[PDB]
Amino acid sequence: KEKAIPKDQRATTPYMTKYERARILGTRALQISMNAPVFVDLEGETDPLRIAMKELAEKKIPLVIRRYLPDGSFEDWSVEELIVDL
Amino acid sequence: MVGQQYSSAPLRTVKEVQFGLFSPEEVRAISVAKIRFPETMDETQTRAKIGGLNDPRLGSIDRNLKCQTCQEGMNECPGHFGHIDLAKPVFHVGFIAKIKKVCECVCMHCGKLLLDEHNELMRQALAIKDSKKRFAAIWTLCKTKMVCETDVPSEDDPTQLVSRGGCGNTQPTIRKDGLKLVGSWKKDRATGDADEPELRVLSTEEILNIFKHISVKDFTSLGFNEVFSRPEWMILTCLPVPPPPVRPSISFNESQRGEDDLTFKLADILKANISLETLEHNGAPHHAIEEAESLLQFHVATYMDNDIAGQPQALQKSGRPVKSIRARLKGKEGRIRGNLMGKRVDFSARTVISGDPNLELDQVGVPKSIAKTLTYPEVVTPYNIDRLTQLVRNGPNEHPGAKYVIRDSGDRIDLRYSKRAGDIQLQYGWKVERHIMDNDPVLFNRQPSLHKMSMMAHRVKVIPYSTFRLNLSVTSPYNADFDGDEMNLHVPQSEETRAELSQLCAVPLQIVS
Amino acid sequence: ALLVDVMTTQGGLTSVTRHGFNRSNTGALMRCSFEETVEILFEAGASAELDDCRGVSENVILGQMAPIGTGAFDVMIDEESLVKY
Amino acid sequence: VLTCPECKVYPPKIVERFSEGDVVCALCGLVLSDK
Amino acid sequence: LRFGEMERDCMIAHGAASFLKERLMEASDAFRVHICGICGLMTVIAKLNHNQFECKGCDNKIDIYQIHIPYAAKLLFQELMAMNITPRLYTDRSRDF
Amino acid sequence: AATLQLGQEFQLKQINHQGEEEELIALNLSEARLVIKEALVERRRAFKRSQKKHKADDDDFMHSETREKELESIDVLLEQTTGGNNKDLKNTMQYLTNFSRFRDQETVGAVIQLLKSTGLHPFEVAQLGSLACDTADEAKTLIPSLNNKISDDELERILKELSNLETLY
Amino acid sequence: MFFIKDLSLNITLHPSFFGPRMKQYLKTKLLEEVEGSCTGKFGYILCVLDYDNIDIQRGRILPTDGSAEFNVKYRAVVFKPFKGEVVDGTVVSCSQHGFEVQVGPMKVFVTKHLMPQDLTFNAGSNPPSYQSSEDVITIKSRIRVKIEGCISQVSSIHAIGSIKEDYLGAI
Amino acid sequence: TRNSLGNVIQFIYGEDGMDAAHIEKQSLDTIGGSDAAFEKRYRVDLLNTDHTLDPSLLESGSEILGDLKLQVLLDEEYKQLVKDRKFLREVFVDGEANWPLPVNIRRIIQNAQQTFHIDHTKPSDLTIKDIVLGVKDLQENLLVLRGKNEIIQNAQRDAVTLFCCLLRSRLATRRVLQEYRLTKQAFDWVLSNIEAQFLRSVVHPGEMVGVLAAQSIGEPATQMTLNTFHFAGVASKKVTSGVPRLKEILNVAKNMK
Repeated sequence: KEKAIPKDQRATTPYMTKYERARILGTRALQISMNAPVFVDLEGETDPLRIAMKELAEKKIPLVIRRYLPDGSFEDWSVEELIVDL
Repeated sequence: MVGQQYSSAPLRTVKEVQFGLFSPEEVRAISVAKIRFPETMDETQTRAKIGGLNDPRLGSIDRNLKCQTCQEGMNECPGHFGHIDLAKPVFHVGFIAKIKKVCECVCMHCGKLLLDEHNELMRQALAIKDSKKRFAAIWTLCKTKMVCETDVPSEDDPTQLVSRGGCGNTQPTIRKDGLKLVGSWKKDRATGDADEPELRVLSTEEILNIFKHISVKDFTSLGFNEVFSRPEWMILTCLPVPPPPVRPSISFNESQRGEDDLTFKLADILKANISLETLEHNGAPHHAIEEAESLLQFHVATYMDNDIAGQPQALQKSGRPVKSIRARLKGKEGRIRGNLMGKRVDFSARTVISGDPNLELDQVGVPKSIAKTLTYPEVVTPYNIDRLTQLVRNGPNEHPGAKYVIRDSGDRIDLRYSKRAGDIQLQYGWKVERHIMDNDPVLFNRQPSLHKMSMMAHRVKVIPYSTFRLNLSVTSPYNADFDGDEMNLHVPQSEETRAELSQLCAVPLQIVS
Repeated sequence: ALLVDVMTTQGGLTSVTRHGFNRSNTGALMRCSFEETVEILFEAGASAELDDCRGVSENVILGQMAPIGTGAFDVMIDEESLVKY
Repeated sequence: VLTCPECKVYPPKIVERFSEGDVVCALCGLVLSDK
Repeated sequence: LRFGEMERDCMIAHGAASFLKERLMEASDAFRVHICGICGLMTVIAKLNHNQFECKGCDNKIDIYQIHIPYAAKLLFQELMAMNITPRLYTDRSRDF
Repeated sequence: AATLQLGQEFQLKQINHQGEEEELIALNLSEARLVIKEALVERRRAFKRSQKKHKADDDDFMHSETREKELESIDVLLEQTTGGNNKDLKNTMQYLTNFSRFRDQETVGAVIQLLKSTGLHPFEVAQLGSLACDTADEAKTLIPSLNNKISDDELERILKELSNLETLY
Repeated sequence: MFFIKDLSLNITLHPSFFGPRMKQYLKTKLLEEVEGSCTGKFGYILCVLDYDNIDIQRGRILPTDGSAEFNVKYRAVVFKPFKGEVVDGTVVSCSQHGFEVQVGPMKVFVTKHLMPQDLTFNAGSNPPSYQSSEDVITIKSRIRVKIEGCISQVSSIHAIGSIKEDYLGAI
Repeated sequence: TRNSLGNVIQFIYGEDGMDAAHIEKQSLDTIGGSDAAFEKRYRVDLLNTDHTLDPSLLESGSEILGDLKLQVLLDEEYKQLVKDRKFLREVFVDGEANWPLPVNIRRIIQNAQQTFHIDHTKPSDLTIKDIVLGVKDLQENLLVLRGKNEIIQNAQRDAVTLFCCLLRSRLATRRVLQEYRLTKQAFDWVLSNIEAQFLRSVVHPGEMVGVLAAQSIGEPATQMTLNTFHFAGVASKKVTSGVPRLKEILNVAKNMK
C-alpha cells in the first residue's frame, strides 16, 4: 500500500481522456446487459449503451479509475470527480 | 471459456519468460518414453509400435482414441516428450562458433582462464556489466596467449613472481573444417624441433571434459549462468523427441498415412545411432567408428538447420530439401511473422464497394446474405425478451432471425435442426446469436493500411444486392475508387468492443488528420 | 523530432536496421520479431536472457491485453458511493 | 463413441456440419463437438 | 481473412487494446494450458475426470497453473524446446515461491 | 510428525495478518469441538439478531444432559447454521462428539494446564490431550517426540492424573 | 492435526449482484464455498474463525467478463497430518488385506503386512475382526495407527499407516 | 515520452505537450515590421500629445489623461513587448512570422464581434486596469504540467512561452480599444473562450505516438518516389536526394555518394 499517493499530492490531469471514457462506457454497458441494477430513471430506452451514457450524464457511475505511473505507483480518481468535456 | 471442460487450477497471466538450456538430467526426467525403434507402426499395420516413433504414451492426434498418459481427447492433449540416447556426444549446430571462441579463451589442459585479477586489462574487462561486449573484449585479448604462465609479477612489485598454479603447457590454434574442429600445436622453437604445427581433429568428449571442469567465477566471467546456461550443456548427449502434435500425420485413407519430414529425419537419426552402437560393441576398426560418428553428426546437425554454410543439403527421396526446424520459423510465412503477428480470423467478410449519395457520412450498406451469415451474441434481459423471442421464432432462414441459442451452462442449440424455433422458452442470461441489425457498429478497412485513417468504424444498413455502400466523401481517406476495389468488414462480438468501435474509431472523429 | 531523438539517444548514431535496434537491450521476442529470429533466440538461450513481457509484441504473442490506450489503467469498484445509494 | 446426453437413444443419430465445424444431434439440435 | 501486421499497427495507433485481443485470440485460436509452478514448463499431466495434476520431473502436484494462450504460441514453445532451449513461462506472483 | 517435521506451512512460528510472530496453536478433540460449537452458536445468535433487526433458548444447547441429546442438538445446530450441504463437517463433528475425552470446559482447561505446565511442544501436548495412555512407556513409544524429553515419572504422573480427570459418562 | 492458519481466496461476484448489499453476498459466497473444503496445501478446511471480522479488499473488475474479483483473508482451523504421525481413530471396515481407520475426516489404511502376526483375522465373528492374545480390534474400537504416508488430491487426502511395532492396537 | 524499458525519449511530447490535430498556422505580429510601425501600433502614452488615446474611444477617456499608475502599467507592458521582440528575433533568425500554434484567436475575436452586435461608432466601457490584469491572469491560468516543485514550474513556463508571446501580441490595449472596439462583456467572453479552447488541446495520456510518427513519416515516403527524379531534370545537379538519400540517412552510411 506504499504505492498509493495521498489525495492531496495528486499531480495528474483532472480531466478524463477519451480512452477512459470509452473503457467506462464499455464496462457499464456490459454490466447493464448482464442484468445489473440501474441507478437512473430509465425512460423508454432498451439499449445498454444509451443507459450507460444517461448514467454518465448525471454522474452516477460508481467506478474508480486507477492510473499507473511509470515507476509503479498509482493514483485513484473517482468517476464522479472527473471532468468530462461535451 | 476455452477448453469445454472444468479445471480447479487458478487462472493466471504470464509475466516473465526466462530462457535457458536443458541439462541431460532434465531431458531424462521430463520424458515418458525412451524411443528405441526406427519404426512407427506395428507389423499388423493397425496400431503404432510401442517404443517406436509413434508410441501411444506421447499422445494421439486422431479424434477417436485418447492419450494413454492423460486419457484426454485430441482437443485437450498438449503432447508429451520422448528422448533418444546418443552413443557419443555430438556438437550442436547452433553453438559451434561460441564453442570454438570459448575454447580458444581457456587452457586446454588445466581447464582455467589464461588470465587472472593481477592484470589491469582483466580489471577493465571485469568492470563491464554488458555480457556481450565483455566476452568480445576478453576473446580479442586472450586469443593471443598460446602459453599458460606459471608465475606472474606482483602488482606491488614487478620483481616478485607469484605462482598462479598454471600448468605451463602450450595451447594450439583451432580452425573449423565443415563440422570438425581441428587443432594445430606450434611447438616451441627452443625444443629443437621444426616449426611444424602438428594437426589433429579434436575429440568432442575431450572438449566436454574440459568444459565440465570450469568453475563458478569463470562461469560468471565468461558470460554464462550456473542454473540455466552452463556451457557443458552446449554439447548434445540426449535428443528430445517432440510429440506427434508437432509433426502431424496426414491420413488420406485408413491405411494411407503420409508422415511429416521431421519424423523421417528422426528415424534416420535413430537408424544411424543404432548402426554406430552395433559397430561400437563389435570391435570394429577405428576408421569405421570415425566415419559413423561423422555420419551421426551430419544427421543431427542437418535435423535442426538445413542451410549450413559450406556443406551439402540433406535431400528427400524425391529430391526436395528436408524442411528443418529453422526453416519453419525463419520465413515470412513462418510462425513468428505468419501465425503470431497476423493470422486469419472469424466473423469477417470481403467484397467490392460502390457509391451511394443517399447514405449518411458514417453509414455502410451491407448485403442481405452477408448479414444472414454473420451474427452477434445478444444477452436475454427484461428489456429485449419479447423481440428476442420473436427473432428465435423467425428462425435462421429469415432476416431478422437467429442461428444459435447458448444456455447458461455453455451448451449451444442449433436452431435449424432443433424443431424448437416455436418451442424454446428463453430465460435470463441465455444468449441468442442473432443476425446483424441496423445501427450495429462494424470495422471497415482497405489494404494496404498505411496510416491511421485507413481503418474506420461504421453503422450498418441492410440492403439488397452484393456490393458494399459508402458515402462519396470517405473515399479519400481510403484511397479507394469504384472500378473493382474490395474492402474488408470485421464484426465486434461484445459490449466493450462495440463501445470502443463507437467512441474511438468512428468516421465523424477522423476528419482533422 | 521523435524519429531524430530516437535515432540519437544512446550517445551515438544508431541506425534503423538490425545492427542498431536488434542489438539493443529490449526484449528477446520483440527483437526476434523481425529479420534475425533464430540467431537471437539461440543467443538469448545461451546467455540465459530474461524477458519482461511489457512491450506490444510480447503481449501480442501471448494473447493478452497490452497497456495501449484503453489498457493503460485499471477499472475498480468504489464501495462508498455504492453503499451511499 | 459419441452420444447425445439428453435424447439417450441408441444408436445415436448424428450429423456433421463441416461448413461450421460442428457435430450436431439430428433430434434435439444439440451441438456435441466443435472445431 | 488475413488480419495482417499493418492492421495490427493501425489498431495500436487508434489505441483499442480490447479489439486487438478479441481479434487475435478469441476469433482465431484460443487454447488452455496447464503449466508447472516450479520449472515453468508445459510438462504437467492433467487427468481432468479425476482432477489429478502431476509434474513428473519436479515431483509437483500442488503448484500448477491454468493459462490462456494461442495455439501457435504453444507450437512455437514446443519447437523451441525440441532444439534444447527452455522458454520458461513464469507468473506474476511466483517470485514468492 | 515422528521427527517433528511440520514443514513451512505448519511452522512453530506463525506470521499473522498483524505481522507479529506467534506460537503455533494446536487443539485436541475437546478444544476443537468446543471452539467450533461456540463459533456455531455465536453465528446462530448473530443470524437471529439480524433477522430480528430486519423484522433463553440458547442456554440448553451448550449444557447437554447426555451424548445422544448432545448429538441431537448438534444435528439441529447443523440444520440451522450449515444448511446440510457439508457432510464432512458432520462426520468430523460426530467423530469429535463420540470420542471427546472431556465434555466440560473447566476439565478441558485443567487438562491443558496439566499438559502445558511442563512447557512441552504443542504437538505433543495436543497428542496427549487426544490420547489416553495407561503407562508412560506406552505414550513414549506411541509419541516418539516425547522420548528423551520427559522423565518417565512425570509422564506416569500426568497420565494417571489425566485418567482420573476423565468425567464418567 | 488441528491448527490455526491464515488463508486467502479470490472470489468472483457476478454483475447481477451489484448493489448496496454486496458485502452480504460476499460473506455468503465465502461461507458456502470455503467451509468443509480440502486443499492439498493446507489439508481439509474445517472451520473459519471471527466471522464478523472478515477482511475485504477493493474490487477489480475483470476486463473480459465484468465479474468483480475480491481478495478475502481470514483465519481458519484446519486438519493435516505428517509423516510418522500416530493418531487414534475408529475402525470403519474390516478386510483380509488389513483394515481402514477413520481419523478426523480422513481415512488411513493398514495392510496385513504392517501388523504383528499375533493379530489374526477372524471372519466367523460378527462383525469379522482381528483377535490377539490381549487386543481385539473391531467396529467402534479405538485404535492407534502410526501414519506413514499421505496422498493428496484436489478434494481429499488418503493415508497409509503401519502398526508393525509394539504398543499398537486396542487401547 | 518513454519506451518499453522505461527510458525517456523526450521529457515532453513535442516540447509543448500539444495534440497534433489542435494546431493551426498563426502569425506572430511582433517579429516583422520596422521600428516606427511597431512604435505606432503598440505604444500608448498618457503624457505626450504624440501617443495619446483619442477620448472618443474610451468612455472614461477624459479623466484618465494625466494619471500616473496607468502610465507605469503601460510602460511595463511596452517593456514586455520589446523583450518579446528581441527573444522572437533570437529564435527565428530568418524573420518569418507564420508558425503553427494552438487556438485561433482571430476567429474568437470575430465571433465576439459578430455575436454581441458591437457598434464601433460608440465609446467602450473598458478599463486599462481591467484589460492588463485580465490578460495577465489568463496567462496565469494556462496549464500543461501540474507539479509543485520548481523543476515542473520551469518546464511549464518553457512550454507555454511562445503561446504567451502570441497572446500578448494580439491582446494589446491599443489594439483592443482601437482595432476591435470590444466591450466588457465581449472581453470576458473572449478570455473565457480562449482559456477553454486551450485546455482542450493538451495530448491525452495513453496515446501511441511512436506508430503515429512512423506512419506520418513513411506515408509520404511512398509517394516520394514519383517526384524524386525532378532533380534528375538538371544534369549538372547530380546530387543524391529522394529515396536513395533517405535510405542513406536511415542506414547511417559511412560512404555517401
